[PDB]
Amino acid sequence: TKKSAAEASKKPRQKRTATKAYNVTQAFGRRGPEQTQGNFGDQELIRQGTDYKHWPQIAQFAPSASAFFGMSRIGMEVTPSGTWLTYTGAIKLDDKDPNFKDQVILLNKHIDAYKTFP
Amino acid sequence: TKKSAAEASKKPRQKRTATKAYNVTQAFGRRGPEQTQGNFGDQELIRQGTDYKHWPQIAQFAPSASAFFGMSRIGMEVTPSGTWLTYTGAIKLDDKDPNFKDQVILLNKHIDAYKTFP
Repeated sequence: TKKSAAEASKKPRQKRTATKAYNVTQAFGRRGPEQTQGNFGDQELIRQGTDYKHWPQIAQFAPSASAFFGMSRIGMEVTPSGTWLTYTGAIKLDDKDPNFKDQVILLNKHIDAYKTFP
Repeated sequence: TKKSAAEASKKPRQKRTATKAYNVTQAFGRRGPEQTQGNFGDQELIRQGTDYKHWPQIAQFAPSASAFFGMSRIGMEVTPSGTWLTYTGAIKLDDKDPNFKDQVILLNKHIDAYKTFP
């Protein structure tokens, strides 16, 4: 029953789950500055994906499918590469959560982390 | 065991699941043009949420938590309303899926649908 990395890659990109065996770079591409690239994750999170120590503390901010379509600004664009469903939005952190300060520190660690990789 | 609408509202906004009993407007606010508002869903999808006939065909495009953090451009902004985790990205439709044409029609039905509500 244990899935191979190849089996994990069969999922459409938006449904993939990164792990140590099939990591963020492998599932989602290198981190970088371009619009088409993801910018989130330090070297530890990139190499570990959902096996990362603080994954549950990151995932608490990810939207359910209902919320993704409920909260976001959704669009459609046709380009040479194909037809794309575009999305933007924002998620409010709970500054009454006693973990607020740690959540900010955690998110900041990963945002644009690639800029200081050795 | 059946959850009340009040119980559904206890979830953080990004984790809510809209249904007929706790619908898109109730969970996620009115549709509209502002940056802070969602723009997706016709009257049927708004009133039904995940009970909508074509929900599975919409949800196939929503990201897993790993993909949401892997694919998107993530940021943090502090405003008067609080601290926000910002996100943008795009999801490619599979133009080899025999359902492609129907997926485009479906998404277009819901994008900015509020503009033609009676």
